[PDB]
Amino acid sequence: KSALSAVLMNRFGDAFFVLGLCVIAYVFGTLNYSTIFATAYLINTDLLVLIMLALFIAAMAKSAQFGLHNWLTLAMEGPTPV
Amino acid sequence: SHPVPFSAANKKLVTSMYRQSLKLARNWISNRQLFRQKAVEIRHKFDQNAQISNPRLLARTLDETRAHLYEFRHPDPIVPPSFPGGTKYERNVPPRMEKIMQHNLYEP
Amino acid sequence: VELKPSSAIQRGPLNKGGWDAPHALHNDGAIDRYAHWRTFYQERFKYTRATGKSTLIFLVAFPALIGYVAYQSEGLFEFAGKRRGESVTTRG
Amino acid sequence: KNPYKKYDDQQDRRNLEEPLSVNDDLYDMWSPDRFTHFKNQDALKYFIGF
Amino acid sequence: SSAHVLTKDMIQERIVALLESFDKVNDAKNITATANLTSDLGLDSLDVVEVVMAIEEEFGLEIPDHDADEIKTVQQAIDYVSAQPAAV
Amino acid sequence: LKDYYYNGRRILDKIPVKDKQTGKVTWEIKREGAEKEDWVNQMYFLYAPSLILLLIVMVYKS
Ligand SMILES: CCCCCCCCCCCCCCCCCC(=O)OC[C@H](COP(=O)(O)OCCN)OC(=O)CCCCCCCCCCCCCCCCC
Ligand SMILES: CCCCCCCCCCCCO[C@H]1O[C@H](CO)[C@@H](O[C@H]2O[C@@H](CO)[C@H](O)[C@H](O)[C@@H]2O)[C@H](O)[C@H]1O
Repeated sequence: KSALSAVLMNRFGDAFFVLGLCVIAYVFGTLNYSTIFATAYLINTDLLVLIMLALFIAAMAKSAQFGLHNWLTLAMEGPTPV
Repeated sequence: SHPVPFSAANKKLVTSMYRQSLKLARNWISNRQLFRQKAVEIRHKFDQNAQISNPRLLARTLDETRAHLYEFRHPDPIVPPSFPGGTKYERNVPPRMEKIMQHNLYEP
Repeated sequence: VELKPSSAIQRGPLNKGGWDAPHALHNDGAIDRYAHWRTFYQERFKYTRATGKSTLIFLVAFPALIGYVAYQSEGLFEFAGKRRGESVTTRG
Repeated sequence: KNPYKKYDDQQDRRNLEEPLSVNDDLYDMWSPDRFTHFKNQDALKYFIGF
Repeated sequence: SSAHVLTKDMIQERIVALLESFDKVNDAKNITATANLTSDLGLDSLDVVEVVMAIEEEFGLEIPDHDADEIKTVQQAIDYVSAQPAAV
Repeated sequence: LKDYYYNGRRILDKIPVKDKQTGKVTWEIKREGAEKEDWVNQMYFLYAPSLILLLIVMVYKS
């Protein structure tokens, strides 16, 4: 059950991550770091806000901040080295 | 109701309440000295009211114990690892040794 | 004449001929009933004040809200390559 | 349910011919965990108050 | 690593020691496998509870009521602790 | 013969193997080979190679 909780918080973040990927590719037309970072100083802040909010929500899931730290303590049900 | 003061059912009951109170002390308290102090105080609180004969006051006292035990519940009780609420319960279950029943006449 | 089937027809039992395999399931009798019920719920479903709540929610309100969202936001956003100060909308 | 009792299916804590509720998928062990310490309303009070 | 195993004699040695350290016992040299708790050793109906709680902490167990109230003998407790693979 | 062979193969859990020299076959336990299914010669030699041909062709049409 802890495994299911961990992987379903993962997808609760990954969904927004794909939303960010879809937005990055609508805006910049690409996904690679070089182009996106050579241009990001020209594109509307509302668009970067939408992008970074989604990527951050994914990072909130994996990095287990207060909203989605549920899985982390449950993930101790495995072996210690894990 | 009729909770008789000198019968086996009340004995089972009060023994369970005493076990529960001791485990609650052991879970709440960290140090050992204070655990023994609280244990002795509880045994005193029990022996003080082992003598009652009226069923009414007896049952009122049992209700007060129920409320007290509900009021000092512990959310993360100490339990052994290899027993149900523990970290090592059904870790490596020896699989039941069973023989291959067959389902089809041509396939393994 | 007594009207009965022809005696030239020689009849016999139906042997599908499967090899009767051993019992690899232990039927439980209550799980099966729970499944029969959850499977044929449709033939007993009745309209009441909760069924009606769920039905009208999921078949009136949410579809209507999603459609209002769509038919407002139809040709609105268009923000491929947009830049600072430029509007992302095509309308007001 | 008491874990120390001997059930046929010790993991799910179910006996063989035990009747099932219509919403048993919510009330088995694979279902989400219940918490018995705080009643959920006071829990919501405490979470949002913090 | 943890190369350790339990034995009926060892469980008996630990249980009698646990009972020899108990002040509310009648007196020593009544304690044996055939010792009763309420009759021989002379214990209340709560000292039996304290003794069972003590056997739990000693051998690392969790003995419920329906298995505890039936312990009215030391050999019974020995056979019980021998009937838990995790008896430490 | 099909029915007898297979009912015995399941029940006894043996196959009948006549060894080289003695003209007397009996049920035996050896099953590590010498048994093939009727669907292998078709698939592994007509389907799979055609799938591999399909892969090669998709790659070199790309
Ligand atoms: C009401 C309609 C909803 C429609 C939209 C969908 C909304 C989100 C999805 C919720 C829908 C219900 C999901 C039900 C799945 C339950 C599956 C299941 O049975 O597994 C239970 C599992 C928890 O397992 P558990 O029993 O707790 O075991 C722990 C003991 N070791 O369960 C889990 O692990 C949970 C998996 C889901 C995790 C979702 C976490 C959401 C938390 C959001 C917090 C707010 C964060 C801010 C987000 C920003 C948004 C702008
Ligand atoms: C829970 C079950 C109960 C709820 C069931 C809900 C089902 C929907 C029923 C309500 C239908 C109302 O439908 C309503 O829409 C049409 C247009 O769409 C309205 O009619 C309108 O049509 C437009 C053309 O689209 C005309 O140019 C005109 O402007 C008019 O105002 C009517 O005022 C009415 O027919």
